[PDB]
Amino acid sequence: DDHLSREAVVDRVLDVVKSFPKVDPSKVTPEVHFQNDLGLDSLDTVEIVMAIEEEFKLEIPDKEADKIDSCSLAIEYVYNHPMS
Amino acid sequence: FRAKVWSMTGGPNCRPKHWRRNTAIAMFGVFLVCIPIAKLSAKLEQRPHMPVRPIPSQIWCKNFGTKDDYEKE
Amino acid sequence: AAYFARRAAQKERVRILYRRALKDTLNWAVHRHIFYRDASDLREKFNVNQDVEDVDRIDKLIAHGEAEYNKWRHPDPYIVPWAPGGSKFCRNPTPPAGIEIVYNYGLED
Amino acid sequence: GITYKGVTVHTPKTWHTVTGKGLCAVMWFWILYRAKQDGPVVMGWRHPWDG
Amino acid sequence: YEALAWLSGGLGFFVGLGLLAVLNDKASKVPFTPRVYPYDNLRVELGGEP
Amino acid sequence: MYLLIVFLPLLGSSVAGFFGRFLGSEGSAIMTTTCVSFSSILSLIAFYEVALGASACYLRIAPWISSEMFDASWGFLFDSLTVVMLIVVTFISSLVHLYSISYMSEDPHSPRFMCYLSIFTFFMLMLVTGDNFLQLFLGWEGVGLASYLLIHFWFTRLQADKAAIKAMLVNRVGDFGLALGILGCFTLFQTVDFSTIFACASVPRNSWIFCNMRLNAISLICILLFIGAVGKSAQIGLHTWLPDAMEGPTPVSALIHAATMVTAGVFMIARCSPLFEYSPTALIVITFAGAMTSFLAATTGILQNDLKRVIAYSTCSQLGYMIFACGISNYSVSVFHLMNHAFFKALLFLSAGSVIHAMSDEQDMRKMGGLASSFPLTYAMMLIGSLSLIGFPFLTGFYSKDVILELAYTKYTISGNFAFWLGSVSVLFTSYYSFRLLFLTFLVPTNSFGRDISRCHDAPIPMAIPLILLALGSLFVGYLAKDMMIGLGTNFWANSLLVLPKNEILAESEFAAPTIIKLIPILFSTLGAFVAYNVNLVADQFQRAFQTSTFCNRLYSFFNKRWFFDQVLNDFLVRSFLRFGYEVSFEALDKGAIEILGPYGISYTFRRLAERISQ
Amino acid sequence: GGGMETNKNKFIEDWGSARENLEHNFRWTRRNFALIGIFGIALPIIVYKGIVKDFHMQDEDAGRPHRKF
Amino acid sequence: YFNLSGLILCPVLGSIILLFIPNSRIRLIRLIGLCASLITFLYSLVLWIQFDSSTAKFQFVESLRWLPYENINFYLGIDGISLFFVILTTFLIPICILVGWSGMRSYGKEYIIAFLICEFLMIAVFCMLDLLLFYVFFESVLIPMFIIIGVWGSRQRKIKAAYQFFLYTLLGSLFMLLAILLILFQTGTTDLQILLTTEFSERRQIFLWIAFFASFAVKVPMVPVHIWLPEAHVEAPTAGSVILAGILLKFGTYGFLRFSIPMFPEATLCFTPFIYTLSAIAIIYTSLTTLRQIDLKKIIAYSSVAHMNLVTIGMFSLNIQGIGGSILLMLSHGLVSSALFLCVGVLYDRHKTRLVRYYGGLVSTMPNFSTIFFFFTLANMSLPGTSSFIGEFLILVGAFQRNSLVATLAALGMILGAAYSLWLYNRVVSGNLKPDFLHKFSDLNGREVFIFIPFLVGLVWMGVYPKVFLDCMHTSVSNLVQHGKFH
Ligand SMILES: CCCCCCCCCCCCCCCCCC(=O)O[C@@H](COC(=O)CCCCCCCCCCCCCCC)COP(=O)(O)OCC[N+](C)(C)C
Ligand SMILES: CCCCCCCCCCCC(=O)SCCNC(=O)CCNC(=O)[C@H](O)C(C)(C)COP(=O)(O)O
Repeated sequence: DDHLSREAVVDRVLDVVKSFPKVDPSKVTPEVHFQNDLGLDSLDTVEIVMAIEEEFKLEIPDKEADKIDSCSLAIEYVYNHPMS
Repeated sequence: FRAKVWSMTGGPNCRPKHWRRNTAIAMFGVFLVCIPIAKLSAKLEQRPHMPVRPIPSQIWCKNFGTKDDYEKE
Repeated sequence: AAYFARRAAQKERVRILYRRALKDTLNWAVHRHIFYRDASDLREKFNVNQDVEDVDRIDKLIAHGEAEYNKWRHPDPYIVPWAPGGSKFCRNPTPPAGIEIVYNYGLED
Repeated sequence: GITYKGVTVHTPKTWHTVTGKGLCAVMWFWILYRAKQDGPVVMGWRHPWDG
Repeated sequence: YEALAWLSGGLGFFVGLGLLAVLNDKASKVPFTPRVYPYDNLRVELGGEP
Repeated sequence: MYLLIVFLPLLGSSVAGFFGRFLGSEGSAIMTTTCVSFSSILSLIAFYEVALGASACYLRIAPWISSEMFDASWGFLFDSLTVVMLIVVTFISSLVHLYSISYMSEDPHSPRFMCYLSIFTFFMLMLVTGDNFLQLFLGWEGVGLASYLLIHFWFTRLQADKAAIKAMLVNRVGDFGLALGILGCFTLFQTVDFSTIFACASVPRNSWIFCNMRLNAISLICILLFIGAVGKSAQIGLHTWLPDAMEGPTPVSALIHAATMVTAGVFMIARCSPLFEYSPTALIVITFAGAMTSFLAATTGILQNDLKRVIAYSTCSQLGYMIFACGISNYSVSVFHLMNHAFFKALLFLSAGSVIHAMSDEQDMRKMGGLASSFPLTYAMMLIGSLSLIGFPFLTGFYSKDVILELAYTKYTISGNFAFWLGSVSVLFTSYYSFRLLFLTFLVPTNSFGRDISRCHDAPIPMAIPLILLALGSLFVGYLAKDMMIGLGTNFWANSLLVLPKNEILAESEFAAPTIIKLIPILFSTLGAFVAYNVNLVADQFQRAFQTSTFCNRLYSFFNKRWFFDQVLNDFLVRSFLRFGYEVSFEALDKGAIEILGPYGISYTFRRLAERISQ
Repeated sequence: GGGMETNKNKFIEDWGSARENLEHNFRWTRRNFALIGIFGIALPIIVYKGIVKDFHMQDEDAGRPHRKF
Repeated sequence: YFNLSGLILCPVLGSIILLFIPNSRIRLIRLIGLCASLITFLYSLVLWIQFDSSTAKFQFVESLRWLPYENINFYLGIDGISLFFVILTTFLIPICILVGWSGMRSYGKEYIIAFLICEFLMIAVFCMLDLLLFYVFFESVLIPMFIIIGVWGSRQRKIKAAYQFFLYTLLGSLFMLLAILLILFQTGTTDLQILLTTEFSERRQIFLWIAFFASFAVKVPMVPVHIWLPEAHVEAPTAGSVILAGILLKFGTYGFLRFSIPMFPEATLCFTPFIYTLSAIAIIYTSLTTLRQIDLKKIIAYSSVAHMNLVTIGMFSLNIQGIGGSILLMLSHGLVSSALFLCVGVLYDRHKTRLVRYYGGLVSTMPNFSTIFFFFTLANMSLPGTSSFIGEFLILVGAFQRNSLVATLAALGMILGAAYSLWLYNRVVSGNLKPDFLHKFSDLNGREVFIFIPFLVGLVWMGVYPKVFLDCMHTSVSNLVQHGKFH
C-alpha cells in the first residue's frame, strides 16, 4: 500500500525496453516511441506490454491496450492505475 | 459517509477507546446470565444409566440411577 | 484505394490476436520452460506471411486465424483477481463519491 | 533474506523454520515407529496377536 | 445443445460400468459361507416371540 | 452443564451482534472465540464422562409442538455417537475462530464474521444434539442459512450473491426429501422422536399409495431421507453448489466446506442407523450414488487450477466415500473417516488460506510457481495433511481409506463390487491431483510476479497454533482411534449405532484379506505420484499442452466445465422455469387470458350493450 | 442534490408501466391457444385425475368401495 | 364482566368523538384515535385471560333482536378460533395508525374514521354466529376499503384498481346471499347452533357448497379468481394496504372453517379433490408468476397468495392437526405479510419508486432496516424457529396423512418460496450501491423501529413456543373435525 511515485517507476518501466535486444540499449529514452525512433517491428508492440504486465500486476483493457505506442503512455498509465 | 450510518453491529473499523472496559463488562455479562442456565439445568439431565466410573457431575446432579423402572411413568 | 482505414484495422487485429494468443499460450503452458518455445513458435507463425498487400488475401487469412485460435481456449483463462472477472472483483470497493444521509426525518411540526 | 533484482525475499522467522523441522521430524520418525511395532500387522507375513 | 450429447456419454459410462459389475457375478464368488448365529439366528434377541 | 455446551455460542453471537459497536474489532474476536473455546472444553468434558464413562445423557426442556400425539420437544440426545461429533464440531470451530482473527484483522467487517460463525456453531450443535426429526430439522435448515450468510459475507461481490442464491435453492431442493421424510416416518409411527422409533422400527412391513404407484413404506422413507442428505452432502443429484461455494472468505470455508456441514448428510444416516438397515433397497441406491459422486469428484478435481476449487472436489470425493460407507451398513468406517476428514482437510484448508492471504491474495496454479523454501512451517503442515489425504501407510488417513476399501471389496452385493471398483480407480485420481497440487506449487520455478514475492510475510503466530494443533491431531488420532472404535465389537457405542446381524461383515474384512487387494491402493498412490511427477516436473514438453485437431480440446472442456452440469441443468430446468413463469403463467393463465373478465375484458363489452338501449 | 426521490429515468418508466398492462398483447395468437390448452386445461385435469386415482387406490387397499366423488 | 359488547362499542365511541373534532386540532385527533385503538387492543387481550378453553359451546354471547318474531337476531360469541383473529385484528389497527402517523396533516381526520370503522367492522365479523348477519358484516367492509384505496391511493391509476376489488367481491357476495336465502327458507332460521343440527339433502348439499365457494374462493386467492389482489393491492396506501393482506384476506379462508366445513360435512368430502387440484396448482403457478416481477409490492402480494393457497390445502384436509396448523399459519401470515408490506412501504415513503431496479446496496446504509427486512424475509422464507414453519409443517402433515400426492405439490411451494423472496432480498438491500438514483436516504427513526418490535416479539413467541395458541383451541378444532359422523 506504498503507492510508489514517479521516482521508482521511471527505472522499472524503462528497464523493460532496455532489456529488449532488438532496440539498442544506448539511446533508450523515457519519452520515445519504438515505431520510428527506436526501430522496432510492428509485431513486438504488445510483447513489451506483456513483459511490463509481468512486472506490475495490471492488465489494461484490450480496447486501448495497443493504443500505447510510446514509452511515455505506458508509464503515465501505470502510475495512473492505482492497483499497479 | 460511514460515520453517518449507525451500523448497530459496529461500523467497519469501529474501535472504541475503552473497548477493553466494554469487553470486561460483556464477558462479565455472559457469566452472570450463564449461571441461571446452569442452575435451571440442574433440575434436568435425566440419565438412568450409572457410569462404570465416577464422573465429576454428582455434586450438582441427582437424576442418575433413580429412574430405573418404566412402569410408573 | 490509398485508404489506410482498412489496413489500420488489419494492424489492429494483428496486435489484438497476437496478445490473445500470447495470453492463451501462457495459460496452456502452466510451466514456463515450455512457454518460451511455445511463444517463439507463435511469434514465428505470425511472421510466416508478413508481406500481405492485397485486400483479397487478408479477409480469408484473418478468418482462418480467428477460427484456429478459437478452437483452443483454455476454458479457465487467467484473470487478475481484482480485474473484471477475478476472484476478488468488488472485494471492498471504494464507497460512492457523493451521498448524504439526513438525520431528522419523520418528525412533525 | 538478501535482496536481488526483483526477488527481495524475506527470510522466514526463527520459529517458522525450526518448529516446522522439529515437528515434521516427529512424523518422519512416527512412520517408521508404526512400521516396526504395528508394521508386521498388514504385510501378509507374521500376523501378530498370537500368530 | 451439444453439451447434452456429452451428458449422455458421461452418465452412460457410470451405468455402463455398473452393468459390467453384473456380468461378473461376484455374489457367487464368495470364498466363505453365510454367517450363522445360535438360537435360530438370534431369534429371541431380534424380535419374534420369547 | 449440558445446556452450556449449546447455548454459550448462541449467547456470544447474540451479544456480539447486538453490541458490535460497544466492542471493537478485537473485543468480539477475543470474546466469541473465548466462549467457543469454553464450549469446546465443555464438549471435551462431556466426551470424557460419556464416551469412556459409558452413560448417555438425556433431557427435555419444553414442548415445542404440543399438538395431539405429535409431541415435539426441545430435548437433546447427548449420546455416545453425538458426543464424538460434539468434539469434532467444537474443536474445529474454536480453531477456526482462532484462525480468523489473524485473517480478519484487515477485513473491515470483523465482528459480523465471528457473529455468523457462532450462529453456525450454535445451529449445528442444536442439530447434532437433537433427538426429534423436526427439532433436528431446525438445525438442518440453520446450517444452510449460516452457509448462505457466510458465503454472502461480501454483499458487494456479485459472484458471491449468485453463488449464495443458487446454493440456497439447490440445498432446499436437496433437503426437500428429508423434509418429506419427517412426515413420511410420522404417518407409520404417529410420532417423530428417535427413541420411540428405534425401539420398534422393524415392525412395519406394509405398503403405501404414492403419486404414481404403490411402493414400499420403510424403503420410501429411507429413500426420501437419503435425497434430503444429498442436498447437504453434494451427491450426484445436486452438487452444483459446493464447487462454486468458495467465493467468500477463507476461514469460514475451512469450517463449512470441508469440516462440519460435510458431516450433516452422513450424520443423517449415522443417527438414524436402525432405519436404513431395515430398508435394503435404499442402501443399494445409496451405495450407487455415493460411489458415483466420489468418482465424479475425484476425476473432476484434476483439471482445475485453483487452490480452493480442486480441494472442494476432494471433499466431495470423501463425501462419496463416506456415503458408500453408510450405504453398506458399515457405519463404523463412515464416522471414523468423518473424524479423520475433519482434521486432515480442515488443516489443508487453513494451510491454503495461509499461503493465499500471505501472497497478495492469489489462489491459482497456472500463475503461482514455487516458494517452498521461503517458509517451511505451513508447507510442512500441508505436506502432513496431504500425506494423510492420500493415506500413506501407517498414517491417520490410511486407517480409514484402507479399511473402507477392504469393506467395499468384501461385500459381494451388486453394489459392493461396482463401488469397490469405482473407489479403487478413484484412489488413483485422488493421489494424482493431490500430488499435482503438491507439485504445481512450491516445487516449480516461480511463475508469479516480481512485486508479490518482495511483499512476503509468513503466517502470524495466532493463526499458526490451530495448524499446530491440527497437525498434532491428524498424526496420532488415527492410531489412537483405530482400536477403540473399530475393533470388532467395541462396547462404547451401545444403542448409538446398531448393526443388524445379517449384514455384519467386519471380521472377514480383516482375516479373509487376500493381501493382494488390501495393499493395492498404495500401489495406485505411488503410480499416481510417478505420473504426476513425470508430467508436471520433467516430461511436460508434450504431456502438458495438447494442440491437436479435435476431441482433445473438448476433453479439456468436458472436465473443466464439470460435465456441463452447470450448463445443461441451468438451461433445461431454471432457464425454462423462468421463461415459462413469464410466458405461460403470466400470459395464458391470469394476465391476458382470464383478464378478459377484468379491465378491457368486460368494460368495453358494456360500452356497446348499454349504449344501444336509450334509443 | 437535495431530492430524496428517484430520478425516474424515462427508459425505465415504460419498462415498468408496460408489463403492468398486457391485455392488449395477449388477446388472440396461435401460441396462446397452445399454451392455454396445454397448461390451464391439460395440467389441472391430469393432476385431478392423479389425485382421484390415488384416493381410489387408497380405498382399494383398505377394501372399502371407492366413492363416486 | 368484560363482555363482547364493549369491544365493539369502544371503536364506535372513538369514531363518534373524532367526527365532531375540528380539522385544525391535528394534535388531538391522532392522540385520541391511537388511544381508542390501544384501549380496544387491551380489551381484546383481556378476553384471552378469561377465555376458559374447556367448553365445546360458545363463549360470551350477546343477543339483540333483529326481526319482530326473533326469527334471526344479532348473536355474538367466539368458540376457539375467532378469538385469535379478534386479537390480531385489534392489534394490527394501532400499527396502521402508527405507520401513517407522520403524514396525518394531509390525511386529516377522515383517515382515522375509515380505519376505526373497519376496525369494529372486522371485530363484528369474526364473533358473529348468526349466518346472515355474518354476511352483512362480511360485505360491510367493502366501503372502508373502497374509500381507503381510492381517496388515499398512491398513484392516479387507483380508479381501476378499486373497481375490480369491489365488483369481484359483490358477485360472490350475492351468490352466497342466494344460498343464505335457500337455507333460511328451508330451515327457518340462520342461528349457527341450530343450523348445524339440520339434516340436509345430498343434492342440496353440493349446490349450497358451490354457492358458498363462489365467494369464499375470491377472498382466498384461487386459480380462476386472483387478479384483483395484486392490481388492487399494489395501489393502496401502506397503512391501508397492510390490512388487505392482514384481515381482509382472512375472511373467506376463515369463513370456510365456520360456515363450510361443519355446515356441509358430506359435500366437502365429495369436493375434496377439486380443492386439492386448485390449490396445488395455485401454489405452483402463482409462485412462478412471482419470479418475473419488478414491482416491490406485487411480489409480497403474490407470496401472500401462495401462502393462502397453501393454507387452503391444510384446512380442507380434515385433521385435528391440519386445522390447527391452518390457524397457526394464518396468524403467522397475518404477522409476516403485514411486516413485509410495512418494510416495503417505508422505502416508498422516502423515495417513491416501487421498483427493484432502482433499489440496490441498502446494506451499506440503513443497516437496521436491512436486519429487519432480512428477519421478515426469513420468516417468509419458511425457516424453522419462526412462527410460519410451525404453520406449514402441520399443513403438510395433515395433507400427507390423507393424500400423498397433494403433500408433494404443497411442499413444492416452500421449495419455490426460496426463489423469489431471497432473490428480492439480495436484489434490494444487498446489491451494488448506485448513487445515480438513490442520491440520499435516511434510516428508520423511532417510529418504524418500534412498529416492528411487537411483530418481532410475536413472531419469535409463536415460533419457538406455539403451545399457548394450540392449547387455547384444541377443544374447538376437535369439535369441528368430528361433526355429522359418529366414528
Ligand atoms: C432460522 C431463523 C432463526 C432466527 C433468525 C435470526 C438468526 C440470525 C439472522 C440475522 C443474522 C444477521 C443478518 C443481518 C443482516 C446481514 C446484512 C446486514 O444488514 O448487516 C447489518 C446488520 O449486522 C448484523 O449482522 C446484526 C446481526 C444481529 C442479529 C443477532 C441475533 C442473532 C441471534 C438470534 C437468534 C435467536 C436466538 C434464539 C431466541 C430464542 C450491518 O452490518 P455491518 O457490519 O455494519 O455492515 C454494513 C455496512 N455499513 C457498515 C457500511 C453499514
Ligand atoms: C492456442 C492459440 C494460438 C493461436 C494460434 C493460431 C493463430 C492464427 C494462426 C493462423 C493465422 C496466422 O498465421 S496470423 C498472421 C497474421 N499476419 C499478418 O496479417 C501480417 C500483416 N502484415 C502487415 O500488415 C504489414 O506487412 C506490416 C504492417 C509491415 C506488418 O506489421 P504488423 O503485421 O505487425 O501489423
